[PDB]
Amino acid sequence: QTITVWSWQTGPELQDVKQIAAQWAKAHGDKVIVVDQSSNPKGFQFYATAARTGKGPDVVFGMPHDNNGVFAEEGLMAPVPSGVLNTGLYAPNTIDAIKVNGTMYSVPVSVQVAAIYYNKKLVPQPPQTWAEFVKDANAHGFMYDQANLYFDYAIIGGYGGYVFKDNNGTLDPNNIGLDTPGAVQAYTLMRDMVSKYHWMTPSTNGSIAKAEFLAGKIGMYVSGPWDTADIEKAKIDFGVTPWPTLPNGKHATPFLGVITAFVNKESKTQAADWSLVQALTSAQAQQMYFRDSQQIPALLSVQRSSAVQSSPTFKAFVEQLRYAVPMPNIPQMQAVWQAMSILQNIIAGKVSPEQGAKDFVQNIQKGIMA
Ligand SMILES: OC[C@H]1O[C@H](O[C@H]2[C@H](O)[C@@H](O)[C@@H](O[C@H]3[C@H](O)[C@@H](O)[C@@H](O)O[C@@H]3CO)O[C@@H]2CO)[C@H](O)[C@@H](O)[C@@H]1O
Repeated sequence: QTITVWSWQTGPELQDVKQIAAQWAKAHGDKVIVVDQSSNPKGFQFYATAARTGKGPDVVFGMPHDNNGVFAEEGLMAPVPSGVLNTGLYAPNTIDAIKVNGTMYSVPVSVQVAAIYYNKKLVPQPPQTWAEFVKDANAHGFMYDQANLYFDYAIIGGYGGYVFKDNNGTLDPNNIGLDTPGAVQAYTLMRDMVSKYHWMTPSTNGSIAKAEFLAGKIGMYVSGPWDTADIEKAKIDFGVTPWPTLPNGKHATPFLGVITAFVNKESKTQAADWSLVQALTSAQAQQMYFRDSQQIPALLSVQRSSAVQSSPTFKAFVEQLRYAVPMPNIPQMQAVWQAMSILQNIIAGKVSPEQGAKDFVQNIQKGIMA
């Protein structure tokens, strides 16, 4: 009798999802319960853990697109019905992000590109070049989730590295670019931010950086709209700006992430499920999510709205979009996330950038047991 939605988005966006769900239930009669999985210890892949034993939700809301390759390969996702998605209403990369083996398996709700969040009280105007960045980082501090590939990939790609080679829109899982000479240069810079610039210590991570930023102790840190609520609560007069150009004069290449919503193949109420997904991902819903969290809408028409076009978050997004690399969504991407722990070793100076890079790729190539 009840439709269960698992949401990986929390805070104000979760409140909006609950509101929309309640309105939907009011018209349809079907009861709806929205569960917050954002802090679940098993992470995003918890959907697979649950669905593999037939204990998953009816609908999933707020799932980063890279995770869906696993879910789709295992047959845990209902293909999107014909006509539900109008590809012309999104940027090309946005729709490609929700396709697995050429089939659309989820609906785009938001698009994300990590950026530098800065404290205007400490840094009035944001740095754009590495030189300017060093000056501001030295003067007021800089920290981020340095050992997390999702964020530090911006540096890797900036030096020519890549995860899986993209050719003709298709990714080659065997052609990895995380150990190229360019990637090694990037890892060297990551280590340098600790050993040379002293902006961070080997223990610095995302949690610590966020805490320091909310306390007004550092002027810059790398984040996204998921922190909007907490930043405003801390009363930080924050700004958003693109990653600065790197020491090699090139632009950093942060990942492009697409937040998606989808239906469990095992759900007994597929038609109702897609109707609920439509309500949770409509232009109106996206307008709400933006107003309350600054999450950039996946729909181009909402991106072109006055509220979005005038925002600092969108300005940074549009400035980085051309350099953003969509996260791979093939199953092998999980092997990459699972082997990135070696980045910490490089940043701590326990292993050289060259050796660490080599082992990183070798570990990825071991793959994941089916
Ligand atoms: O680190 C490995 C991890 O990288 C990618 O995850 C990023 C998310 O795509 C991105 O949205 C953001 O996650 C935030 C949630 O969306 C938000 O609701 C709330 O829970 O805070 C999160 C920040 O901790 O950042 C993560 C990276 O930390 C990739 O999509 C994952 O599959 C992968 O495991």
